[PDB]
Amino acid sequence: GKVVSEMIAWIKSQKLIAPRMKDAPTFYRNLEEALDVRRSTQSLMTRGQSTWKTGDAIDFCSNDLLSLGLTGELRREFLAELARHPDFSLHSGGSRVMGGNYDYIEAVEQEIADFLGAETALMFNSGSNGNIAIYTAIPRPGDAIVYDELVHFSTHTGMAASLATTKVAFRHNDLDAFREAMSSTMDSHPMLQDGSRSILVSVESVYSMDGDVCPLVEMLEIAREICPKGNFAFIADEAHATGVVGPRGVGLVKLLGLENEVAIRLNTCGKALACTGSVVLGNATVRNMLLNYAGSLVNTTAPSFPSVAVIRAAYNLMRTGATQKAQDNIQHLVKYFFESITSSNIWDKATDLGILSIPVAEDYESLDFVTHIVPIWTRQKYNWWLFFHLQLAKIAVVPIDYPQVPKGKSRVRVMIHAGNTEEQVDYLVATLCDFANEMIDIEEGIPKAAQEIYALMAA
Amino acid sequence: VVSEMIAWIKSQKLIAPRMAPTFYRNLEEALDVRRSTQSLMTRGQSTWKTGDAIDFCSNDLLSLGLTGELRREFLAELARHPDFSLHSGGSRVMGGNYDYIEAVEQEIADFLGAETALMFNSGSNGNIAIYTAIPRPGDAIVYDELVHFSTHTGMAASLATTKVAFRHNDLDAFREAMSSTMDSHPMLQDGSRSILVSVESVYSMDGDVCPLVEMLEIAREICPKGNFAFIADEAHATGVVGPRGVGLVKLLGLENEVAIRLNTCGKALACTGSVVLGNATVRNMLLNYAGSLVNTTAPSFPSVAVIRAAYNLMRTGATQKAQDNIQHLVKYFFESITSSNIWDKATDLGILSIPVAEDYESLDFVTHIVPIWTRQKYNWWLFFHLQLAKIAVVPIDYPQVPKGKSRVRVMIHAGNTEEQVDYLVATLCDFANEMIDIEEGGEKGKIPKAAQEIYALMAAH
Ligand SMILES: C=C/C(=N\C=C1\C(COP(=O)(O)O)=CNC(C)=C1O)C(=O)O
Ligand SMILES: C=C/C(=N\C=C1\C(COP(=O)(O)O)=CNC(C)=C1O)C(=O)O
Repeated sequence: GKVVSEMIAWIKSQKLIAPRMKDAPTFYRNLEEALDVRRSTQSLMTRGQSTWKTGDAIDFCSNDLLSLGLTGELRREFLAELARHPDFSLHSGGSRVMGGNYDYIEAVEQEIADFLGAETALMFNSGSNGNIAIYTAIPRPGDAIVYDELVHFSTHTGMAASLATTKVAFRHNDLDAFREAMSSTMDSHPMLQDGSRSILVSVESVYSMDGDVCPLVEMLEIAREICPKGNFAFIADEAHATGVVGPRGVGLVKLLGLENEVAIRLNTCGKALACTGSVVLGNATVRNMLLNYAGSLVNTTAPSFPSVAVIRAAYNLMRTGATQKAQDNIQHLVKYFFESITSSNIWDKATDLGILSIPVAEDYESLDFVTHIVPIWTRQKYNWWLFFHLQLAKIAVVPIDYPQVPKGKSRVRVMIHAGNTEEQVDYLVATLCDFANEMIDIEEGIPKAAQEIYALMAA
Repeated sequence: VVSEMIAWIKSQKLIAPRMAPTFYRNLEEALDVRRSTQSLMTRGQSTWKTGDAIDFCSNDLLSLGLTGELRREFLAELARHPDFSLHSGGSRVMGGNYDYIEAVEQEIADFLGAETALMFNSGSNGNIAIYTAIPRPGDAIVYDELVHFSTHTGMAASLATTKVAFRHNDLDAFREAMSSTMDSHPMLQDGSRSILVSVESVYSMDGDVCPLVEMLEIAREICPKGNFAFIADEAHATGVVGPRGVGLVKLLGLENEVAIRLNTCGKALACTGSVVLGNATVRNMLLNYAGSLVNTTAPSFPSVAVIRAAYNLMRTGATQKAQDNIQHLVKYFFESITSSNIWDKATDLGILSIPVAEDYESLDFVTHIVPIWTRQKYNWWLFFHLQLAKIAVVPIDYPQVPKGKSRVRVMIHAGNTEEQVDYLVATLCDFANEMIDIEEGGEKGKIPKAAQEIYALMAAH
């Protein structure tokens, strides 16, 4: 219904356009050629995945992790906050370092810093812009940056525009690769050996595409061994930790008691906190560096009063414990899914033959917590078939494919939210087991859902 | 005013003497570079917000923030959507699209005469998306040297390997850049790649206006095959320029001649955000190739509702009186200052320079941006003089502008008054006479009175 119409519109958007542009102006011809590159791999994006918003599919795909958007709970606190300031000055006035600073945003920043165990907080209009500010303003000429290969797009962008001339990736979440990257970097830079410059380590506390967790404590001990003079600093992107991990949602750094061991933290508002924005946490030196050397921040308008107030409302709900039941339900639902799927009659065979692969589901019991992110893998030649199967079963997931990941690394990403139900998880597990069975049957002799999409294409 | 100045003074005191782990020591060393030129930024210029100084400083050009007019429409908009879904859901191309934001985009496009619109959280992000998604390999970009920081950043991250600046607002320089770029690229000569031209409608730190009609004629001359596209950054034009605030492009009837336009919400529209305007091909290019957009959360409902409210105020004519009042007040300032007894002498000697005030009468309209120059060695003294007179302005210095090109930026707002302009004119004339007097007295160590007070407070703390 809505699923089929969203899917027909998607199919039509992949039809090549350059053959109809032969007499158009050069400028538009060449843009439609560039769009045709993405169309030619059925990867052109247009209107996204929205069947869940109309209730026509289960939401196993959105970033509304605590369901604070879905329930209106954030909206009600946001409106309460605006009602406590009936004469509020909506407009900031300009740049945060020119006409745009004001008492309310500084007070809200300090509330958040205090709740999260940091000396200061600086507000941005997104997590992406916070990472841009960090890696353009913080690294010094002669510094080196050592980063997990799977840091966010905005970190890669920020590092590429950085003053630091040494940037080293290491294999994702691999402690031996981290040690080798640190060792090799320290040993090849005289200014790092003598301690006149620093190694900046960039990690995510929870990884957007894989759902695993940064071994922060272990990486800190390694950093101290390779850098006896202490000339290093960690930067932790907690986009997918805040609200989900730790008591009252303080995130992974505070949960591990590392708030004084991590120089820079980024906590964003676009996922569990159900709005937009972010704060960068650090001491006054870090904050003043951002205000003076992050060109991106200097040259943009400071947040309006409503944008600050909605962030305060999110933190209000967290700080007062109003989110703890939802945060706990994520844990329950995710483990509920792990137990159900790994207990299915087909789980062993499908994992053996490579038909299904859910790495976060392996050894989840040896974890102090699970995360809301469940990437699900099949054979690379089956990935669209898996998505089509879930889609036609009215389960909304996000397909992950080139250009978001390399060709041949495609998957689907299931997001488990606080407002999901055990019945929905039951339906997800059954639906997954159907797909696994259909493929096991085919290999021992096109799946039905793909047949259906391919029929729509032929139409 | 004094508390702001004291805090500013202390912030310039060198910290590295006390510095400490390597990481923090090197940071405060970098901060000390700014402190040593008394140019560290911290809390900005805010004395006007509490009424302790006149606002000749802020970007609240139509006074929609000051009057509460935007706030009231924004809250009425929210009340008309009592069950609104606050959270977008994710990225605009994944979980974060929804009907309300698509409808508000199209309403803004229709108001501005464009085919389609795409919403961003800022004008900066809009420019980042444009220059990272739109230029193709083999294209050239020809840009005014004074485009915005975000445009410089985006162009550096561009796939275009030819990028050519031209001298600010200079039609001869533009023609030279276009013709030399055409003359050296065979694929521009044969029409198979494009020249992208990047300008601002109204220039943030200079207040002059792009001669857009004249640039389009030159482009058509140099590119007879039509293989060019204009990109107009209208940050300082929406709300202030054109009938009902539609901006410069629409004022000139060039909606179909300028392929890409940026209209931002952080100035006259008194909030935050932007839209990029163009046809569906342009919009699809941003959605697919601007990684900054693909990898960020789509706007919340209130962020879209406050922008809708600002455009609804404009489209219902509720900003036209304020827009006309800016024009009156700026022209009133120009007539007053250029009528001052000391004007001719101060401008001849270079004690005062206000280029936008010369030949203002021959303009079809004026802008709110009034950059005021003195001698470079007096610019902080000028700011001190205004600040102590309880007049708030923004002091502009490197890195915002090149070394040796510092100035102060007055912004005129609909909410200002002729009496406030009178006091500004008088304060500027006092400053001019005092500095003329010092220069003629032959005592090279003599400090003006405002700067004396600042130096006294520095001596204390
Ligand atoms: C675009 C949504 C999204 N990813 C966003 C992240 C950001 C950007 O934050 P925002 O600009 O949206 O505020 C910074 N770091 C990390 C680790 C992220 O996952 C997702 O669907 O996972
Ligand atoms: C933020 C301060 C400000 N200038 C902002 C401009 C931007 C960025 O817009 P935002 O990111 O703030 O939305 C793009 N283009 C132009 C021409 C601008 O003047 C000013 O005080 O001049």
